[PDB]
Amino acid sequence: MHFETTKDGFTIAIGNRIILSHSPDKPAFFAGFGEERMDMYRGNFDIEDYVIERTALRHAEVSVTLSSAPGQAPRLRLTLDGNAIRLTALDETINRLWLRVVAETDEHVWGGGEQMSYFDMRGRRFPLWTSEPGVGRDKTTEITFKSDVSGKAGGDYYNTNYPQPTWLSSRKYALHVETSAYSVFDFRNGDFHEIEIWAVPEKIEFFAGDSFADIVSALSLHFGRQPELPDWVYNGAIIGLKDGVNSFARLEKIRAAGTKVSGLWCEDWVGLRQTSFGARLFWDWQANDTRYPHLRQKIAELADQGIRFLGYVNPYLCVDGPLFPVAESAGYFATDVDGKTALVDFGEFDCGVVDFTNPAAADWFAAAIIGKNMLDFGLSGWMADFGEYLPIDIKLSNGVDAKLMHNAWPTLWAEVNAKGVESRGKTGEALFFMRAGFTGVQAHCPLIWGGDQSVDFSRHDGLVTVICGALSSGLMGNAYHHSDIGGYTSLFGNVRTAELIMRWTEMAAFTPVMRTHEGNRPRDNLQIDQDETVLAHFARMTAIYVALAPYLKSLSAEAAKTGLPVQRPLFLHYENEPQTYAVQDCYLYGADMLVAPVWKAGETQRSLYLPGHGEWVHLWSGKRHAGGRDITVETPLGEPAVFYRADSSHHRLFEQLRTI
Ligand SMILES: O=S(=O)(O)C[C@H]1CNC[C@@H](O)[C@@H]1O
Ligand SMILES: [K+]
Repeated sequence: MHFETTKDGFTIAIGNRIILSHSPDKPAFFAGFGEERMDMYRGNFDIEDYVIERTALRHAEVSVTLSSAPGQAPRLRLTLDGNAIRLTALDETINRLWLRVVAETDEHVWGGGEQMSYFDMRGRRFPLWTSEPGVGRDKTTEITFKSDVSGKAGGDYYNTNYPQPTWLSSRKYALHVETSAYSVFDFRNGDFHEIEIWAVPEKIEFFAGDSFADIVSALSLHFGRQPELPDWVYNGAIIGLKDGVNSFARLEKIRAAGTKVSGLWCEDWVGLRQTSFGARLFWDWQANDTRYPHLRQKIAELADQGIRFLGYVNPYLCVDGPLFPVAESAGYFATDVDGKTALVDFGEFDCGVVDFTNPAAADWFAAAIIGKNMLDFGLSGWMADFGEYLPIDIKLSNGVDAKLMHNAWPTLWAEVNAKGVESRGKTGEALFFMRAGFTGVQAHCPLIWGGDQSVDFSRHDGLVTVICGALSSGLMGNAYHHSDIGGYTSLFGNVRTAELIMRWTEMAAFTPVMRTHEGNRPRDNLQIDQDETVLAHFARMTAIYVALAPYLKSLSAEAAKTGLPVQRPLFLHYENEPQTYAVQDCYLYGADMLVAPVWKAGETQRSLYLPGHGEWVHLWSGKRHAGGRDITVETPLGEPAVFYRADSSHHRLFEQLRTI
């Protein structure tokens, strides 16, 4: 950065780009004090602040100290240090800070973690607090209304399992706030962005470069990159079943249709806790002999067939399981204000929270559960779930306020998984996937999944939200994203259709990982093995995925070398084309393919903007289309709107896909 004096105050810039501007009349910082309410109900948060003070820091003295007015005691010190602005609270009573960053009227801003509704965040406000993302997520839909009424569970456009206080600006810089406190990105004003933080962050860090790609590279180096995808993934789809021993018979039927399979993922490897409300799992992280009486043998048999086995784990322990008394005896649970084990309500059962701030507890979970019970048992991967349910009234062994540990949790959890994996020498071979995140998850977690979508084509909780989650999380340095094929949440009569499964499968073939899921109510929802048309369509798309493996491998190698995500926004490679900047329902699958998933029912065609000044080749027909215009193509089931660059080095490969 470059600091510079002006008539009335100062500016801070990154090269050509003014970032902060301060004068008494147009101050950069405001400081104050609030009393928040943050009530948790089954991982949903009802958050409302009561602001008692918000006071402009109008007087700057030059390292810069800031006070409310001349002759008042300084409240904030700002120190420029390389690409960082370091902040020190001089008034210990501040628990609210607002920072204005200079903005241009037509500027776009992206990132914010994994955003599910809006990719370009301009014009709206985005609180950053990990939680349940919501069912429906749109106060105008009946699903959302019903979820709010029954369980405070509808959420809204800004809720996410993985927030992050980082943005990329169309002005060619990125900004990162180093804090785990609650924060908000307010992009509602034309002339400035405003950051609200419920703390004085240690620093704000900046990244700039001459391309957006270069900035994403630099961000990915800052947060940490992922290993390349393991070879075994490229064998096909990961088939999600939760049907006990019957899972194997159903897998055989799936394989008999020609489906290419890399793995069998059985989240019920620990037992099902079937309830009147849903087919839940038994949260005790060891193989269940009642549900899978020969599981060790079955894993070995599948391995001989070239199919891996994957499970399920989360960082909580159910009160009625055998691991709970072990963890409690050792003092490894978060505690309540009286020093007893704090129990969290997950609906049909209560759990303890393994306290990862206690190094012994974190080591125990990595060694006993990830190491012995999972990896040594023969798992090649798993869903590494949750991370969002830390309540703010719980006590942690490190003595740090739960208001600050809440957002840190997903990263601590990712690190426990990564340490277990590394302890067995399996980094880059074991594949675990997380839905929750925060700053730093990038370094530990090798694969994101989009969490729970409704089983529908809705705008704010259906298929299309996955694309937004992939694009946003990709710019934040998570190179690999995928989703549950066919979505997850079935409530209030909302159930899958054949069409939904097929469209979702079409997208998933052009992402790093194809994975199915029977969902929360398996017997109420269509599954890939239960309709012959769906199953044949699925098998065909898995053959397309396998044929594409050499190209996906090259993208994984690129991700390791340069940090660029596999699924990229159009603007990353077409910077001079304004119409690419807000597009969030299409992506570049590497530089050489363009994917425009169908995300509504009953569509026989798809319209999209084709970028560039060359030619794109339609994957299924071989017909050529000129870049630089809107086009419409036929998209019958099995033929998603996918194109490849005419000049691609992988053209011989892409030509073959037409034939399969
Ligand atoms: O029903 S359970 O809560 O036990 C398991 C679910 C948890 N969230 C993610 C889903 O994919 C799981 O099926
Ligand atoms: K959701």
